[PDB]
Amino acid sequence: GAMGSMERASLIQKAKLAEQAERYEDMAAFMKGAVEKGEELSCEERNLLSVAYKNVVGGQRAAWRVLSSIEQKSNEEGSEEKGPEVREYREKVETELQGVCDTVLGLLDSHLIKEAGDAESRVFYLKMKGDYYRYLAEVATGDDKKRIIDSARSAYQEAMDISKKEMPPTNPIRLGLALNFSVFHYEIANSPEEAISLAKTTFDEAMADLHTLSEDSYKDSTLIMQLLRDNLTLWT
Amino acid sequence: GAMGSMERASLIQKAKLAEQAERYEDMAAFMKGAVEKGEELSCEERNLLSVAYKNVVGGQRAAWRVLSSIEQKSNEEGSEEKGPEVREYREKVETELQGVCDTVLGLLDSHLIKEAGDAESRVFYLKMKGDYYRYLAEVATGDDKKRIIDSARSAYQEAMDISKKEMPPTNPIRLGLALNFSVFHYEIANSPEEAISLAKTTFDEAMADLHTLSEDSYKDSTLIMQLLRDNLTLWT
Repeated sequence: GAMGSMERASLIQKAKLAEQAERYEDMAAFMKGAVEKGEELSCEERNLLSVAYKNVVGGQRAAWRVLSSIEQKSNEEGSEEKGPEVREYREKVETELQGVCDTVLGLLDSHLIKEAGDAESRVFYLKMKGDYYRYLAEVATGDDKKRIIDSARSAYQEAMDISKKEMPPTNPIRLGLALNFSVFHYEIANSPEEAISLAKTTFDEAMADLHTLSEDSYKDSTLIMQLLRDNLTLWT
Repeated sequence: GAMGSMERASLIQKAKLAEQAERYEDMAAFMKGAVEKGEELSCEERNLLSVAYKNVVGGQRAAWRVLSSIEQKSNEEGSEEKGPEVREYREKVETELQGVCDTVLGLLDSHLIKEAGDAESRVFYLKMKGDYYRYLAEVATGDDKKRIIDSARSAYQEAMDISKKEMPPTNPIRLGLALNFSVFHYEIANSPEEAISLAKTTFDEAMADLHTLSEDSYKDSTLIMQLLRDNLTLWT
């Protein structure tokens, strides 16, 4: 790996610089190098890893949606034949997106998840596993689409089971997991009622636990609760 | 070149798709491939080339400025020694920026400028040559900084000489050239009075020619005139 000669601490320092410079591909490469040093990641380091790849894949997803929309309009009755270029370029972006997802899933499998014993780390990584399988599902169309969907579901479900046993209902990781699993239900699994039920129950159980929190924790939790509420407003 | 097997028309089509998807690195690679087919570029194609590279280098410049600011704060009295990482990463971004500038300058030299005979194409490419030498000057610190600055100045000056002979004072290419040369004077050449004089004269001569224009051309010209006015307001 091109980061193999750089100190772990230097990779983390440069990931933070890359974030400040909005250089998310660099940020992700630095964090991949840091993971590949083989040591577990601190909470701060896990968040750097997630921010970097979420930004990279987010740009790819947005581009893929633009191109997929153009491609779909091209196959509508009365559209002129423009040749293979739209499909080819959509496929190019798709393959790059899949490659990033495979890279993240590879880091999680080798060996972040298996060494993660604390609830906060294990839930974080299993949520990430669900997210990156979800991104693969968004572009899947062939035989394996059902298996990709089931992989996302299984990762999210294991994360949910741990989070419900080991974390309070206001914990921001637990809340973000529930948010993303509800989006999985709505957008991927064709289960809008499950999505709505999960978002509602998560919101209500968090609301009931806010009284236990400091001002700063209250701010953190209510921010994510508002995202649950925003989705409920859109979906109902 | 990786684009050598793709049809010219397909490269242009994909450049337009990449623009819609905000995939500017892809856009630039497609347009580089199109240039390397060896045919002259139409007005639309020249603008695709410029948009692509301006976006790529613009992101690099913004990142370089963030990192350079952090590096300068690190060398201020009482700042802790953080090691070589800030300098290293600033240098990495700088080298990538220089590489993009060298790529654009290489396309202009081989062989866009020498085949450009019409004023609109020749001025466009010489303005680009000035711009990319200007971006190199922004990061230059060694022996060649004076020579880089003079290369930018010479390209802009040749473009100005042609534009004044061959184009009306409201022509948007002429206006954008004057805008950028005035920025060169202010930011690069330590000549704020020259910058102000150029922006003022350009604005006033365009104003006097607006009466000759259609509604659509008037909109195009006045948009750039407002940019000249914005700089004058900042500089005076």
